[PDB]
Amino acid sequence: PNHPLWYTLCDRYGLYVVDEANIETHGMVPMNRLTDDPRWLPAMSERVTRMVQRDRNHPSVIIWSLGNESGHGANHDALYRWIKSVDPSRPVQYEGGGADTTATDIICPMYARVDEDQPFPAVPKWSIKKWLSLPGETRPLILCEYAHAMGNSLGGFAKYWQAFRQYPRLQGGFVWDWVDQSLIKYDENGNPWSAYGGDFGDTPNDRQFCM
Amino acid sequence: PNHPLWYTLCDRYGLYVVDEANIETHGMVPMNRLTDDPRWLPAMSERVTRMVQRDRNHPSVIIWSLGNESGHGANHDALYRWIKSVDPSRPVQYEGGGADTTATDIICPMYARVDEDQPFPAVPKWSIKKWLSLPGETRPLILCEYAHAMGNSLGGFAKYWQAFRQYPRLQGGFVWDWVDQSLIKYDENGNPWSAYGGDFGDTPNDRQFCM
Ligand code: NA
Ligand code: NA
Ligand code: NA
Ligand code: NA
Repeated sequence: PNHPLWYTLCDRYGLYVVDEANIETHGMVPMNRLTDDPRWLPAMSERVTRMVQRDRNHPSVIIWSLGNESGHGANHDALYRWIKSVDPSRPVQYEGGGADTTATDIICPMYARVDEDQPFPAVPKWSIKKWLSLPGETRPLILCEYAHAMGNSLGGFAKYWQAFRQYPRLQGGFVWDWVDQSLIKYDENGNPWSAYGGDFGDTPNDRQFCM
Repeated sequence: PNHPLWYTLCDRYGLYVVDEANIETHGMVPMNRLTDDPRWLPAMSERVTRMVQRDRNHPSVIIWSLGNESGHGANHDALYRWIKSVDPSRPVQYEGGGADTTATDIICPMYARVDEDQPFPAVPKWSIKKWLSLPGETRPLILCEYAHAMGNSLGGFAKYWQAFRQYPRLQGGFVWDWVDQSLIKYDENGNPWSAYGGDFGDTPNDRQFCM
């Protein structure tokens, strides 16, 4: 959840918002170790419920998200249902555990390609065009992350947009991402420079992957 | 319906068969003028019912077809239901009137392209990958005719097969067609040559479009 003013500005300027619970457990092995554990249900529930109680009157919020990269666990299913129960006015999405689980109203993969399948075990990233028409699948598809804009990038961006316009159920996506997470440091002359991972003696670190 | 020996041979050698009613009214304007007319229902029903009564014990016959190029009329809907009622063992298909009407269990277009839409009014030929995922659509797609093999042709055949293999619900199709409809004529010396439309004094005629 963002600083409270963000939503007011999105209401007044006009931007659709996905409001997202502060739950990410990416570093667990496997990813759902905590989110499938009922002992962590209370902590997770507060991060979802208190978000909804705070932000439910903002028109700019159109979709609730259960968080990010925390696999898929039974706690997600419980909290998916909690939101559906308390606020039927908004769809609920969540990408973890393969992007099309029972905890999401929207097929919302990250970096699924336009034409190319990536058949990873358990959590494949199907071509988005193919994903829509998998046996029994009916949901809309909106990428929670796509077109990774790291440095000299966005090659193939036009390919996504051509597909979005051709396929009714391909309803777009959210580019990753808006702004480089660089921080300002100062050299011996006092001149500013843009710093990334490692530049603060932080270790281990993932270098420029924050930009 | 074919010569009776054909089904026996397909049973024994092993070929899946679509058994098709002798109903085509292509030249009508519009194409469904007779097939939407209750006065033509009796003549139409016999072409369907007597086919079913004849061929229903052949294992090779796996799909019934209501005919070809006769638009979509209420008579198709009635006859579709008649088959479903008398023989639940086989799907019923029919391409007329847009290839995805209420008279077909299978989306069965002719000459729908792999990637390229052909948005004709009333009867569009969607990209086959797109067609599958149109809002609410769930059926399998098998082209009743594709890859028109007229003369020096079958360009882009590999594109179909790549798509058939990638998409579960794209289940193939039937090439148009097997054999040139050329006829033998003899020159002054009695030497045989291959004849087509118009070569018999027949007029009007459509020339080589039979090959
Ligand atoms: Na779209
Ligand atoms: Na990053
Ligand atoms: Na297939
Ligand atoms: Na022809």
